[PDB]
Amino acid sequence: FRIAQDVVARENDRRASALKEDYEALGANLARRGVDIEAVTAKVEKFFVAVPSWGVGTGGTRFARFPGTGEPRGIFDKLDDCAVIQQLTRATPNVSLHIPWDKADPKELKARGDALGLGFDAMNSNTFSDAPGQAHSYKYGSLSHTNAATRAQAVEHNLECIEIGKAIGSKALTVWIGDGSNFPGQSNFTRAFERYLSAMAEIYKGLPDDWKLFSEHKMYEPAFYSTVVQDWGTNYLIAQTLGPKAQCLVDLGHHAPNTNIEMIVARLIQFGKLGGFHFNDSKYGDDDLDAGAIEPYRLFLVFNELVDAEARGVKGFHPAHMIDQKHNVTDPIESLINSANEIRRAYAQALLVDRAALSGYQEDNDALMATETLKRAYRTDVEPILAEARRRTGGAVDPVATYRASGYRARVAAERPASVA
Amino acid sequence: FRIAQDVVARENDRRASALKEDYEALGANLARRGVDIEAVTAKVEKFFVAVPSWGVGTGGTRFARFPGTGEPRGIFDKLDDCAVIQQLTRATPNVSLHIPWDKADPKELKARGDALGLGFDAMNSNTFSDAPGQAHSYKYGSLSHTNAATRAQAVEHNLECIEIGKAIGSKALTVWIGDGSNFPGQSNFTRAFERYLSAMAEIYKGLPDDWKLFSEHKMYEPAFYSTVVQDWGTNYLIAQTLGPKAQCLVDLGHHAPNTNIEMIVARLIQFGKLGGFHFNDSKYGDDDLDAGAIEPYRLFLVFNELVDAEARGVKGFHPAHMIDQKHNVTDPIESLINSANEIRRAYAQALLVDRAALSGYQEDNDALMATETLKRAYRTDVEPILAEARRRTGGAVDPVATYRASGYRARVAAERPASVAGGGGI
Amino acid sequence: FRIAQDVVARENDRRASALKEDYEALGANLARRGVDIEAVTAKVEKFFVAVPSWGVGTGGTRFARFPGTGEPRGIFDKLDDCAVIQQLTRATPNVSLHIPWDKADPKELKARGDALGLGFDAMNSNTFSDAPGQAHSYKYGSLSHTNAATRAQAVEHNLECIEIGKAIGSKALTVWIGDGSNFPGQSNFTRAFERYLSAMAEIYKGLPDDWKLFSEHKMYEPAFYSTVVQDWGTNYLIAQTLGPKAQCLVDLGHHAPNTNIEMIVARLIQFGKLGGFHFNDSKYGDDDLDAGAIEPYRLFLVFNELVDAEARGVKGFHPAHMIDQKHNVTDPIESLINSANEIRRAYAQALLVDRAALSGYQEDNDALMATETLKRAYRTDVEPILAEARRRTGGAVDPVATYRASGYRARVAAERPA
Amino acid sequence: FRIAQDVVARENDRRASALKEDYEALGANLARRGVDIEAVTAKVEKFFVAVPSWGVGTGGTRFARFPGTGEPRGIFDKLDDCAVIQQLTRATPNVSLHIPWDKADPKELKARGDALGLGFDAMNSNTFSDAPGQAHSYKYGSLSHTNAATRAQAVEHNLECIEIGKAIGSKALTVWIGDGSNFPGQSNFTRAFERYLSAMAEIYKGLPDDWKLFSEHKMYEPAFYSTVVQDWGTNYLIAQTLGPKAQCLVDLGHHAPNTNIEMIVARLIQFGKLGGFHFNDSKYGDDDLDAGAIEPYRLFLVFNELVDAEARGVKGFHPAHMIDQKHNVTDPIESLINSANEIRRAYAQALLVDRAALSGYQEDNDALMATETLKRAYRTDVEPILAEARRRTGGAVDPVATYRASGYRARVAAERPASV
Ligand SMILES: O=C(CO)[C@H](O)[C@H](O)[C@H](O)CO
Ligand SMILES: O=C(CO)[C@H](O)[C@H](O)[C@H](O)CO
Ligand SMILES: O=C(CO)[C@H](O)[C@H](O)[C@H](O)CO
Ligand SMILES: O=C(CO)[C@H](O)[C@H](O)[C@H](O)CO
Ligand SMILES: [Mn+2]
Ligand SMILES: [Mn+2]
Ligand SMILES: [Mn+2]
Ligand SMILES: [Mn+2]
Ligand SMILES: [Mn+2]
Ligand SMILES: [Mn+2]
Ligand SMILES: [Mn+2]
Ligand SMILES: [Mn+2]
Repeated sequence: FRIAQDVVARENDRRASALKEDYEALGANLARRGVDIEAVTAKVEKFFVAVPSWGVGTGGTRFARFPGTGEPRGIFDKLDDCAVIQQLTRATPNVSLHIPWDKADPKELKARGDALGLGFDAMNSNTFSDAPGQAHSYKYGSLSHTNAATRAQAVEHNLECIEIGKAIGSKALTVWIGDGSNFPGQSNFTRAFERYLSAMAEIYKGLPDDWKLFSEHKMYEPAFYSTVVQDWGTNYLIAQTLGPKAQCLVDLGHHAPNTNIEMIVARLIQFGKLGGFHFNDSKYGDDDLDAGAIEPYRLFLVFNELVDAEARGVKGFHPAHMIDQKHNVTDPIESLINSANEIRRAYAQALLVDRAALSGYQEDNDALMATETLKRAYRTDVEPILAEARRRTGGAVDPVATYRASGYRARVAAERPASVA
Repeated sequence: FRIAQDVVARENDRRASALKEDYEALGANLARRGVDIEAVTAKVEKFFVAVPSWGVGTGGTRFARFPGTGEPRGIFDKLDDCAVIQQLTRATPNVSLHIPWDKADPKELKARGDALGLGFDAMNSNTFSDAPGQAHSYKYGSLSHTNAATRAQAVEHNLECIEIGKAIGSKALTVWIGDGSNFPGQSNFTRAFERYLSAMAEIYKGLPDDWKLFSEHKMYEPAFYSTVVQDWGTNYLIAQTLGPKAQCLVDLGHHAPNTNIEMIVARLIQFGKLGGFHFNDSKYGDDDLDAGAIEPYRLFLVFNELVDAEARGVKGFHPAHMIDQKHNVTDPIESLINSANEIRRAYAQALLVDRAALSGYQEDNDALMATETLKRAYRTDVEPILAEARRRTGGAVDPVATYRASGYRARVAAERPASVAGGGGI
Repeated sequence: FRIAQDVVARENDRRASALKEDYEALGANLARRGVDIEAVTAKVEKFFVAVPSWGVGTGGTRFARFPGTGEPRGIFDKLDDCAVIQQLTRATPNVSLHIPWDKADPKELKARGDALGLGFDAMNSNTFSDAPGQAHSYKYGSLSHTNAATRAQAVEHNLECIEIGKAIGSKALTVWIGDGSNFPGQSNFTRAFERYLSAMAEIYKGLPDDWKLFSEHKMYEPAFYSTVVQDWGTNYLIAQTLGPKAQCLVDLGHHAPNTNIEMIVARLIQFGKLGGFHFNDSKYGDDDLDAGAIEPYRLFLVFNELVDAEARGVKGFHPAHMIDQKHNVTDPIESLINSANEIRRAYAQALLVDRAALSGYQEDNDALMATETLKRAYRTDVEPILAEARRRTGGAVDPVATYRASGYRARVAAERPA
Repeated sequence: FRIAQDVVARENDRRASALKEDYEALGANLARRGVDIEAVTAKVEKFFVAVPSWGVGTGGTRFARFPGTGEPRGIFDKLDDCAVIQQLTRATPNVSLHIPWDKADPKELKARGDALGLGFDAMNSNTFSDAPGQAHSYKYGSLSHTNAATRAQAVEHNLECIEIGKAIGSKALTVWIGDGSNFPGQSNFTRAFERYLSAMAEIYKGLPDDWKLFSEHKMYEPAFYSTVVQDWGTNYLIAQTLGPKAQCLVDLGHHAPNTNIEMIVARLIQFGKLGGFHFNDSKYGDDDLDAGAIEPYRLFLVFNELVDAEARGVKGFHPAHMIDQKHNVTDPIESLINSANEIRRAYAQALLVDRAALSGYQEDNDALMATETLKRAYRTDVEPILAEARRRTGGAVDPVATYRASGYRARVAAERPASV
């Protein structure tokens, strides 16, 4: 136990009275609305979202990085920190690894994971930066590079990621690359995309029978004029071209200003290509902020589409849920804790939507009552449900408060050497 | 001839000397660059783009409409005005009709067109507004409306557009609808799209063997929260689902801020679904401004993708080019003239790109020289080519100047009723 | 009483038990948080926002207008419909008039208002469209038009709006114009702005000393290349140049994509030029949608700045609140009702913010707890407070439910055949 | 000379015949339009834009940095490379320094600049990153940080930048900070701005009589929710509050999507607060791409406002021009060369605008001819003018071509060891 059980117990007991009052009051309100609070809590306690290993350490911008104390030394330290998030929120049992950042003996990774009660989600390849000893640089691209030898090198890297994933329990590979151009004319749009498709076809051939291959689109950054996998349209073309094992991953902050993201989610689901999500929030670009910290309603609307899929009886729909955030001005552990909480919050609210009533309002084109039906769910403070879900599963009623009371950050700050070069 | 031939001749002779000097200088410059100016002019002379019948009348916004003098009374006046654009620019031989706005006897329409030297491009259906005597309102949608009878009415309307088109020589139907929602929850995104696909399938069944069905995406307006055919991704799904006769139409001002539109064009070409274009310019939303008046380089970049495809000869590839603009503060005829000119300008510059050099710089990842290779073409003032193309094909060296010298606007102002200012409405 | 009192009473009694349960539950929760629910309800009951006369009728786009049944046929019908919004929500006692759309005998307008329990907020001038008999067209502008006679005509129109307002109790003039250009070069940015400033100075000269002059910025539409009063920066320059009675009006949907609007609010307050607001919501452009229907948190953050101004001790700050929306696919009355409700919702939530705790986290740079402090207020379902506030002041526990139960729309549909 | 004169001469001679033909042809075309090409060349040769010391090295993103060969390490190597840009384009005689990146003995810096034929433009302070041994971190801000000692440290740093500038010939200090918040509530907008204004007032007090203080606004990045100096509105409030020595700096890529930037320029000019520019191009955010590589017309429209201000003799008009770009996938020197070229290109085209005709069309509300009047100027290929201006003043007819023929990159690659 990364966090002493007596601390979790003490903090839960300190807040037990208030939780009881709030949960029971909410339960009565929901009952009057025809909703069984117990049914909602039972589903919420089962909702999981993968934590990014790269989000456990402090992030930075192209301008600067301002590390905090106790920054993780490597993947093992990162797993230890992820274990804290899982213990307290009980919503993050799986971790997303990024290669080569987290490269290590697969057996050892698996051993540490099992010891901490953690599993592993989709693997993430990295051909948007150069590792030492590469025969070819990814400066001008990777899977879509004009040089065949460079593309082959990128393909082999992705295959290595699959090998590592197979050994640790992963069942998918997420491919996000920076491939694109910064100047008009620099790249032939079609040829670059064709090169990418050929390279991905090779990676696809290396997928086990029960694995999925996720391609992640992004409008811009690092490329500032054009990006090969720039949007969901191109992403759909990728998934459809590659095969049934290939699907699309939607990262919330990767869309053009004002884009209706929840519709994109609906479209991909309709055509069976919604592989998963990379949750985060943003206001300007790919800000990678704590989920729901900027636009909580949008997060709810995305989950409204996810829950509607279940309501429409979509078969074989098991999208992967993952947090993809960077924490530049907060304790990464605290931000991941509250972000996972916010994701469960939006999910819980989506479960509250009276879809029988909503369907009627949609049929009759009663736009006002239709939107009010979504709002009645969204306006509901489901914090008591999230807190109770944590209580019953060994978590903390107030995760961040318990984390702070444990003195964990100071502890690891004394065990981990800060970077000096 | 809408414009007296002696006026066209007089205004051309007045500018012939300067044109000769500019054309010969550009010719020498292009020769030093290994380019034969005659080959470029020959292609420019053959580049055509359709003009919208609804574009020759003054447009407006939801706040007001400020009509000018000599506004067209109906489709016959509109065709007469479009004839001026074609006579002077020689780049707009075909007109795009919108139903029911341009409803009229098909035989009479065909007759006026043939007499004016105009043909007809894609028909445009209208299920984004209610017409008098209409049984079902399109307030909450049309092809994707929840009410079966309303969807059926919309389908029948589109089939009627096909029938009118068949009678006048049209070979395509462009479908743009406002269908969408203004509030979260109002529409079920998936069910609405399913209804749309089913309705379009019925329209597709009524398409002649040599016809095309174009669906046009738009991010927003009139719907302000969600739109059924919101972007090119959804548009691709539509075209792929319907069949080989269904393709996507790209309207420049219908994309999210900062979208790389030229890439969308390339992607659609790659997958054989680029049906055509709706040219215009914009800075904020679907502004429908004169093509190239705001971002001329973007227009060139779009044409760079078109010419690349036209270069490696993607056989059969014949996208339907059309101007889709609204003119709220200028003489519509003058704006359409200069807009058509700007479209030919971008095309001409794209033709100047050294494709071999560009390919070399792309393969070598010489980003700077690759971009400079495009700029060397774009920086070239091709006006002499555009002017000479017009001069030798019956047009005017300086179209707007000749239009003004003819006094055409004052002429039609005296032949048509005066207009009154009003509220919103296109 | 547009809505029968027995209907209001009936529908309130039907929901009285549930409200009592929810209100008491919330009261207990707030007490544990050191907040007295009664103090919040008292303030919510006094928060008012003006309703736009041009918003009670169905709106439309440049593509089409789809009227519903019982459409108001003029300003008098519009006042009758506005009376319904006020009676049920008790949050919209004042109506904003637009001239010449609402031209009618000022004396009669006032008489109708008094009879309906409605007052009048800021007057709105219209030099973005042409009226019959107008000597000069506003096609190429109004207050900033290159033609002196056209500018003078626009100034005179604004002065006429002031005279109408003085007769009905209005104390402010809001000026929003479409002036701008659709093409580079069409206008000389500086000269057009100089003309605008000179014309506005003439309006200011004729502004009563008990009135305020509000200028409203807008990034684009109807002008699609440049707009004279395009943003808050230009707006500030205008207000500062004209004088102390001139201030800036912030319409939520009039900003560039991703703009931090709440910061603009804070800036104008700091420099004493925040005249008021035009509430609405949007996702793409100036969509004019129901307030809070798209981005409810943003609305809360705007109110967080308004409440902080009070907490900071800002003096002489009494911004004019107005709803500026168009309703194209809903019953205008229902939309205005729920929009007024949403505005009070955001206000109530802003009042729940623990200012002392927030200040502490801000000074200590505890970003996570600072943001969580705002969320603790925002996540609170204040509907019971809004409902009780309405019940206590003569309104309805569930406004739209009561509205539908009354059959008012069907009633006016029958009274206003089309 | 960084580039051998015989190479410059040789590469000019091999392109002289074509230039002669193009310049004479453009001269005739302009003559038919009532314009004296020599008059345009005279103005173009006097247009200068400062090159950023931090621009000659290869840039990167938060994801990675892919250095090229012969990367300049330190201000001395950087000045050597900036010297090449000036020698070949003759449009960048001054360099913008950034402290502490370019820290070096002032006397030595000035001596090096003088020897290379380079001057120094506005100094740039850096309180958006932490330097080793720093007592207080700028993680949560600098000039507007909540902690007094931190603000004091930031103020002192800026005063140090002024001292360095005074020693080398600079006459201005540009202040761009990342100060802001990533979460609603994290900062109190007003209090943060008050702190910023008070701190800047202290910096203002340290300005020599003939110095200017430039504040640079930016919508976002590094702050992703709010930024203290977020737009030109706040920037204007800053300048007006601080005093006559304080003006606003407009960086093209620092505005919200679809913003009409040229109007912002016009507004600042009208109120005498246009301190200067940071030229670059962009398509999505603050991309820092080569000027004019994405939207050349927008660049021309900005220059149209600059030339109009001059035409009407606007009082107090004298903006400082600077390039602020990052080069991630090109040779930095080549990009700066062509960027400086694009800036002079837009300027030259703006000079071609028939101001009398334009004024007439504006007064008569002839929108179509007004816009065509701008287009007639913009459509003109002024490359011959730019090239001839360079040829007559010691520069290269085709700068990048001469640069590549010189083998300069390979030369410094041999003199400067790469990481690998
Ligand atoms: O979102 C992404 C890049 O912006 C990808 O998912 C990356 O792999 C991830 O963020 C780590 O950099
Ligand atoms: O672009 C469109 C609507 O914005 C469609 O093409 C219309 O049919 C056309 O613009 C006429 O309104
Ligand atoms: O917002 C506005 C125009 O976009 C102004 O407030 C108008 O006067 C109002 O909306 C009525 O059109
Ligand atoms: O533009 C800026 C930051 O985005 C400032 O001018 C910086 O000081 C400059 O770019 C160096 O990073
Ligand atoms: Mn991601
Ligand atoms: Mn990302
Ligand atoms: Mn169109
Ligand atoms: Mn359109
Ligand atoms: Mn408004
Ligand atoms: Mn508005
Ligand atoms: Mn800058
Ligand atoms: Mn910058």
